[PDB]
Amino acid sequence: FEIKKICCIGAGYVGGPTCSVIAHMCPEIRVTVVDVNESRINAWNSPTLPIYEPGLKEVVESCRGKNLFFSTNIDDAIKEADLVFISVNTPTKTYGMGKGRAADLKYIEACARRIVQNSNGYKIVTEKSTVPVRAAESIRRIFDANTKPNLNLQVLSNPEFLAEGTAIKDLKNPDRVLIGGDETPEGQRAVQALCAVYEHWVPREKILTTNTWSSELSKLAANAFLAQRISSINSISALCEATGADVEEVATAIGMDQRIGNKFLKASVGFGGSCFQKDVLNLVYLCEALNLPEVARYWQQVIDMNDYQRRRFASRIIDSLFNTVTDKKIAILGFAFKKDTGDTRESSSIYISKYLMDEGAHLHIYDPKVPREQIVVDLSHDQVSRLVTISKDPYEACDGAHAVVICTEWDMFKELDYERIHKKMLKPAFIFDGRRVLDGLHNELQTIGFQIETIGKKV
Amino acid sequence: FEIKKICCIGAGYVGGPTCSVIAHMCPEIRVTVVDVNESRINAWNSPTLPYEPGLKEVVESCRGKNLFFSTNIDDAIKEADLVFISVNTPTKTYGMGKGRAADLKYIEACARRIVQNSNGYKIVTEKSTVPVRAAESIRRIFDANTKPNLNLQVLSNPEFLAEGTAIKDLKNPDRVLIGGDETPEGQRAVQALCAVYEHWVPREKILTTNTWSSELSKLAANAFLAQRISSINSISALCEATGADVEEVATAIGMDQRIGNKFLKASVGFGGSCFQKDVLNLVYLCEALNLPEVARYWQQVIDMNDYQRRRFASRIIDSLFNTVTDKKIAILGFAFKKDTGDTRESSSIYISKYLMDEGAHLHIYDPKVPREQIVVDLSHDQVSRLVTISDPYEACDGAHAVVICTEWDMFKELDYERIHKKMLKPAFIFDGRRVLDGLHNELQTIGFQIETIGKK
Amino acid sequence: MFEIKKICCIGAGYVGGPTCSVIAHMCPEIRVTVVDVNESRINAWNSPTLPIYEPGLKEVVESCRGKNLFFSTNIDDAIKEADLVFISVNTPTKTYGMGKGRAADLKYIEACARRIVQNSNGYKIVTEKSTVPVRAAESIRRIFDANTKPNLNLQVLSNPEFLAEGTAIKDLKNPDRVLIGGDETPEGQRAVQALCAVYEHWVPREKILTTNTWSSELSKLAANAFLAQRISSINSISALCEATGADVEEVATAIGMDQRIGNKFLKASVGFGGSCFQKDVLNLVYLCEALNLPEVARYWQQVIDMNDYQRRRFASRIIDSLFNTVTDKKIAILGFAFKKDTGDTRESSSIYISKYLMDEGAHLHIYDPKVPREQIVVDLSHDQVSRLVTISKDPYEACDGAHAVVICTEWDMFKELDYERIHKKMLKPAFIFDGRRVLDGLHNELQTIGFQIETIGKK
Ligand SMILES: NC(=O)C1=CN([C@@H]2O[C@H](COP(=O)(O)OP(=O)(O)OC[C@H]3O[C@@H](n4cnc5c(N)ncnc54)[C@H](O)[C@@H]3O)[C@@H](O)[C@H]2O)C=CC1
Ligand SMILES: NC(=O)C1=CN([C@@H]2O[C@H](COP(=O)(O)OP(=O)(O)OC[C@H]3O[C@@H](n4cnc5c(N)ncnc54)[C@H](O)[C@@H]3O)[C@@H](O)[C@H]2O)C=CC1
Ligand SMILES: NC(=O)C1=CN([C@@H]2O[C@H](COP(=O)(O)OP(=O)(O)OC[C@H]3O[C@@H](n4cnc5c(N)ncnc54)[C@H](O)[C@@H]3O)[C@@H](O)[C@H]2O)C=CC1
Ligand SMILES: O=c1ccn([C@@H]2O[C@H](COP(=O)(O)OP(=O)(O)O[C@H]3O[C@H](CO)[C@@H](O)[C@H](O)[C@H]3O)[C@@H](O)[C@H]2O)c(=O)[nH]1
Ligand SMILES: O=c1ccn([C@@H]2O[C@H](COP(=O)(O)OP(=O)(O)O[C@H]3O[C@H](CO)[C@@H](O)[C@H](O)[C@H]3O)[C@@H](O)[C@H]2O)c(=O)[nH]1
Ligand SMILES: O=c1ccn([C@@H]2O[C@H](COP(=O)(O)OP(=O)(O)O[C@H]3O[C@H](CO)[C@@H](O)[C@H](O)[C@H]3O)[C@@H](O)[C@H]2O)c(=O)[nH]1
Repeated sequence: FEIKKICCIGAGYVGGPTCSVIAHMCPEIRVTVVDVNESRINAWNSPTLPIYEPGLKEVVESCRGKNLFFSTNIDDAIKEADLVFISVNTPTKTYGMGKGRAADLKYIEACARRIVQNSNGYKIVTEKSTVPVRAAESIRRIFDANTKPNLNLQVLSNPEFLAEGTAIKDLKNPDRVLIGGDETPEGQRAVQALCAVYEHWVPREKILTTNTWSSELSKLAANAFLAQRISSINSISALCEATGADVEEVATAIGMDQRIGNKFLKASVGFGGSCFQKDVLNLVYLCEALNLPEVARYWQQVIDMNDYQRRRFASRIIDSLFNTVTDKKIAILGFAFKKDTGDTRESSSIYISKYLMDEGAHLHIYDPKVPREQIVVDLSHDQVSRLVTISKDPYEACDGAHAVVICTEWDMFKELDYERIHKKMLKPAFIFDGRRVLDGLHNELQTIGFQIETIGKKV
Repeated sequence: FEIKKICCIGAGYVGGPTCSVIAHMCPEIRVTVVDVNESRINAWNSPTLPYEPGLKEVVESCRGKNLFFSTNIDDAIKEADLVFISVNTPTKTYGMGKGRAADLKYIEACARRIVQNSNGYKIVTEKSTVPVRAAESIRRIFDANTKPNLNLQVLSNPEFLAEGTAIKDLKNPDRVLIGGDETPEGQRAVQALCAVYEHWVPREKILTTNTWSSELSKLAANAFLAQRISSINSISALCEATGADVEEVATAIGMDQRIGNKFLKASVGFGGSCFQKDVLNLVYLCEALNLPEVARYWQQVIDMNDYQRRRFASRIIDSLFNTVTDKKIAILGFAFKKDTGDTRESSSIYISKYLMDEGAHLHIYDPKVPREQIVVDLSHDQVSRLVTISDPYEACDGAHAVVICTEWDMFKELDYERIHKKMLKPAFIFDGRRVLDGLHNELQTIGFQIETIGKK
Repeated sequence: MFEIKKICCIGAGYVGGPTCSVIAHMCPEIRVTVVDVNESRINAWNSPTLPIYEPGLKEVVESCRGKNLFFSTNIDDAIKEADLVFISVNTPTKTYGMGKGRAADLKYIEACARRIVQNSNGYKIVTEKSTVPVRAAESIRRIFDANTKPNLNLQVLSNPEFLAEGTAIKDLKNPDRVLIGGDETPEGQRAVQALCAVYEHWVPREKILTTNTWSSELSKLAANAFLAQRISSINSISALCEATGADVEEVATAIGMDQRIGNKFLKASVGFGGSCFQKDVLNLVYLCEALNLPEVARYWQQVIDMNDYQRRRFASRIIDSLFNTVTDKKIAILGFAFKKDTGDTRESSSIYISKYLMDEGAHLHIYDPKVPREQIVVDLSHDQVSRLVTISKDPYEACDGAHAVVICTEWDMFKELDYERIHKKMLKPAFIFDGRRVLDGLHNELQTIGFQIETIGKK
């Protein structure tokens, strides 16, 4: 048995790129990506994709209309498929039991029930969404309770490890592929059918197979470790400001230890993105349920450090602006949660902006990729109409500003003409570098007259 | 300025090896290692050194030519261009900061002795692990005791070697770290120390920083390393509650090249002279700098390590029917890591103290640890009523449980068939090191009950 | 159709002695051998002076001993000949190690199980009468299974005890119920039925309850927690009565006439004592933590905390009433046993009140009609005792030259003392602190005599 038609439920940052890459690497597999969101599906069927990922357009364009399809017809795409990926979102619950902590599984469950509603025959159902440990067992129980003659649904776990902004490079050359399934003959056979898909472009030695729960736990563990490295160096950065040390020199010296490695040691105003906080919290919430309070409070520190790193930076801005930013114009340079994406989910720029808005600052926000309307949405819930301007270029944001706040490490911000900017800022003029992108320009900036501050450098 | 005469105060683990390697690599540089203890200096000149692989060869290669070991501290200081400070910096066992803060009295003593014995220009390098900003204290002592023409430059040059691999780590280090003042005088001194290391270390691997970055990098490095162990150990507790295997999880985690695959081996808890001592110093320092969030962040590295030992001990007590009073328990393994006989902060000590408090009879075996050092570490007797020091088979004669606390290879190749028949039943085995992976089926078969970190 | 004809009891204490004595009295055709490692205790059992005081015990022992009742230090031989083996050893709270001050010490239980298996052949029934933590029985099962011998068949039963000290013989001869726990295996029921038939000589079958091992162990812990809680509840009301001018005895009557509440165990006191109530609530508390029920743990913890408050409160009232100082003041303590009709002092409130007053430097003269002097000394020792503690031969010697009379145990004789005689020889002003309400109805006479009388639950 061999997978020949693939259906993917969820046309988001995971569903689209992963399916686009599968189609591009397996010309003989038909890959259909489906979603309830019609405007998102329409945009996938357009010259202007709904997300910005470098090289995604070229991949999509190569296979769309041939063996890659984007549709709102969820039902037909399930009936046709040999393999169904579940790739819907799993946000933190904002309500009820576990509000602010537990994963929200309602989209997952709606998938599982639409799958068993539309399925006949043999299908492999593969949970790619990041879910709590034992969640695949939930899907298995829904299927077993709703069996039909000749219906044989197998459940696999297949966690996704791409990072946004490098999704295509990550999907074409993954560090590893992880697949969990039962230890039964049917489970192993289903695992092997999914292996065969990835083996069109990924070496077998890079494909890890385990059971379902080990698989789900590895995904959470991996994200928490990555988040921990950032929070660890961000904590070091606070120690650096207090002692005269420099966090970049410390990160360099530590990273040269091969047992530690040199990746993910770039101090910042705080990690953003849709999954780091929600996945650590999911891990914390699970610990509570399993009577592991010590494990819960150990990983909670990764989130508390990150919140402290953000609130620290907002206070510096206010405290350096003579402890009042009411009615002062402040340029926010960079709103995406990192560079090379238009995605703002949990971006540190949202939290810095809201802290400054609470003080009555007039924000002018520039980002080269994030859409105008998404910034308004993120800073909503008006305060926005009175205090927030979206700028079309960095110079208009800095025009008449008291302070320039770099929140996203876009390459272009290093190259700006800061003499032009200084000339038209109010005096004294501040730059708060939340990303360490202006290292090496500090002396030049100082001569120009800016008071420049950055994470992990004593003032 | 060219460093041609080197003196090093402290002929300990850090002191001699580093200086022996320097002399071996730098043939025309005079290297004199001096120390308070004469008995130790005589052992450094004797056939038996006070052991690291390859060290005996490097010592005898150049001792007497450009490498000397004298008890004559003051003359070594007097004509040396470079003075290494490599003295022990124990934790304070008293006073403010008790048990956490570093005790700088041996460094202070070195600073005052250096300034008394020095004229002209000398570079003074702190190799010891010190709290950040310690170099400021050394400079203060120097500036307060100035005399004409005296010019002492203070650098930081922390060491990173691991015990057991010192010569490999020193002939081929991942990096050499040198911090000094970001002043013209400071850069003179830094370049002179670099030029030393450049005789065998590529310039690419010689990182230079300001003094405080160099001090902090040493602490922060040990803390990241220990944070990794605590992180996987915390994961190992989850693997037990969820039916995952910490070995498979760790393989999956470690294949992310941004995480790396090193220091992900779950254990009963990290020992060694420095991981706990240096995270604790880091924490103490944060408290003093009014960074409580940072402090409680790094405290979790120790709290998790403490919890991993405590919960291992509870597992033993709870599996043995909730009481180990007057039960014989074998401790196989007392050193903090395999293939050495060093016990500092070893996990066995804590596991053994947890079981002595219950009144269990511990029979301890270790192939490399002296039996006088085990006694000392379980003391301050209650030791004599509960602790007899065994070969491993007699440590397991009539025991209820075998507890493996150090990953000795010899523990894999034992005759657990024989051991099981001469143990009380039910016979238990508690593997705190995952050294019995792959043999579990047999053990269950032998009738043994086996429990390990991160499984079941 | 299997008959128990020889019975061994391991542990000749306040449970083993009485229970087997009534067994021998009510079943003349069964031989009951009581054993213990304590040689002075067993010899006391073989004397005209028994090691404990229970009303009616001397009659029952002497009417059976050397007939079918026996006491011996020969532990091994009693086991080999025995069809039924009781384990009645002590399960004190651990004073060391993990769970110090909370968890039950099982060292003596295990030693019994291992001595039994080393001395057993053929068929025997092993019954756990000691109060053990839930699932303790299972542990005995697994020591028996791991040390099997060619024709062994040790069945394991739970059979908690509900006698109260002071009324043990009445309670053993007319128990409200008998509780037996055993396996649902075929021979599980056969072994339960065997032990039933022993009790059915004198207990009606309707009063014998049969369940499984772990429900029976839990029923015993829960029973003591409910009883202790009634005492703590009325004691807390006693504090409210003092503050509001109500009488706790009147309020207890009003409460207790509700038949859903019942009128037993509503006698307010200085505080509950005895070897089992505190150690068993704590055992329940320690079990909740391990089972991840911190809410249940802190609910039952209140029973203990309220008891400790009642005692502290009582001592503080003595000290406050004596002009806030009792250093060098002679104070009479009447009643040292933990309740009346026993010589037993285990966890007696008299110990705690005495230690509170010794901490103040008071000089105490203690009288108790049954507690032997040596025992009092041990209870107060760890001298401070040589300087501060006198053990009196009669109550008037205790009261001679005293500032205060503190009644801690409800012996009937304290109502009958000659308080006029006592008052003439006390230092003035003279106080009585009635921690048992035994002097109710004497308050007016006592006042006219000139005493300042204070009691629990009255303003
Ligand atoms: N964003 C990232 O970089 C990665 C995220 N993940 C995980 O992958 C999952 C998906 O994440 P994203 O793509 O970022 O989310 P997203 O919100 O961008 O996209 C999920 C899509 O699912 C659709 N959807 C939800 N319920 C549906 C239903 N019942 N039927 C059909 N469509 C439905 C939504 O309309 C949405 O377009 C999450 O579990 C996330 O934690 C894992 C790796 C990478
Ligand atoms: N043990 C390790 O793996 C490493 C330790 N370090 C740091 O290096 C330092 C040295 O540690 P070790 O070499 O293990 O200790 P050690 O105790 O073996 O060596 C210290 C030596 O200095 C001598 N000494 C102490 N005070 C003296 C004084 N006032 N005058 C003259 N000699 C004096 C001692 O007698 C001894 O010979 C510590 O701060 C440690 O944290 C850094 C890297 C690795
Ligand atoms: N005392 C009471 O009012 C009640 C107590 N219980 C429970 O009954 C049990 C016994 O209580 P008590 O009789 O008051 O205690 P106890 O301390 O007066 O009697 C236990 C006896 O067992 C002996 N013993 C200890 N280890 C032994 C061993 N290995 N072999 C033989 N004998 C050994 C002790 O020396 C002692 O004489 C406890 O679990 C208690 O909680 C249950 C109901 C009533
Ligand atoms: O050294 C660093 C690295 C990252 N960040 C920040 O950390 C966040 C996370 O970035 P990154 O991990 O690169 O992007 P994500 O898109 O969130 O990818 C993460 O989250 C995905 C969703 O689960 C995982 O699949 C990926 O492996 C994991 O890298 C961003 O705000 C970054 O700016 C830093 O501040 N310093
Ligand atoms: O995956 C792992 C790796 C190590 N350990 C334990 O962690 C401890 C540390 O081992 P190791 O790092 O080899 O010991 P040290 O000799 O103390 O070396 C550390 O301490 C030195 C003193 O500061 C530093 O120079 C080194 O870089 C640092 O590795 C030992 O008890 C190990 O058993 C684990 O439990 N799991
Ligand atoms: O209304 C009351 C009843 C009792 N007490 C005190 O509470 C303690 C316990 O007394 P009691 O329950 O009569 O005696 P125990 O010997 O502790 O008997 C209890 O503990 C035994 C051991 O578990 C159980 O078998 C019994 O059922 C249970 O009553 C004593 O200090 C009493 O003076 C009061 O203060 N007020």
